[PDB]
Amino acid sequence: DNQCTVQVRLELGHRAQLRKKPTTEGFTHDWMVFVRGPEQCDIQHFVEKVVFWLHDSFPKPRRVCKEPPYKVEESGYAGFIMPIEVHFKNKEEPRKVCFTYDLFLNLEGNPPVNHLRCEKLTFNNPTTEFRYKLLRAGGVMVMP
Ligand SMILES: C[C@H]1CCCN1Cc1nc2ccc(NC(=O)c3ccc4c(cnn4C4CC4)c3)cc2[nH]1
Repeated sequence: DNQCTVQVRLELGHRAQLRKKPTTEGFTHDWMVFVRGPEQCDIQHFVEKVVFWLHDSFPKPRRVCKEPPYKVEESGYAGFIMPIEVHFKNKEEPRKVCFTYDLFLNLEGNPPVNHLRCEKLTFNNPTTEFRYKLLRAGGVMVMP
């Protein structure tokens, strides 16, 4: 009778391409990973920050974006599994969500990578304050 759910959508994705020639350091690939909303949505209303956990080999592997764009642009030798934490402007649980992102590169001779992973987040009975943020972001209220 006082229940609701608010669904919001996140898009995680990455692009990778084999450099025409490797960098001095022998980096073979450029890549970019991101978190975004669908078009006409503003996820910054409910996202405090996004944390991208790069392979321990990278300088400052804990890459924090506190405002859009939520992305990391890098060059590298190899794909890896990237924890991505999306922190919410929520005073209560859940305070964040963690994704395990498959940052895979294109093997020599394959076209560039351009992947998207769509994530629907369902908040059950958010606080008044957090519900407001989710809706401002373009979130959809479902009643029972
Ligand atoms: C454009 C600039 C901005 C700041 C730094 N950046 C250049 C840059 N510095 C870098 C420093 C390190 C790396 N490391 C990798 O690309 C990498 C290394 C080892 C990996 C994997 C996957 N698995 N494994 C282990 C062996 C099994 C990936 C890439 C770097 N790119």
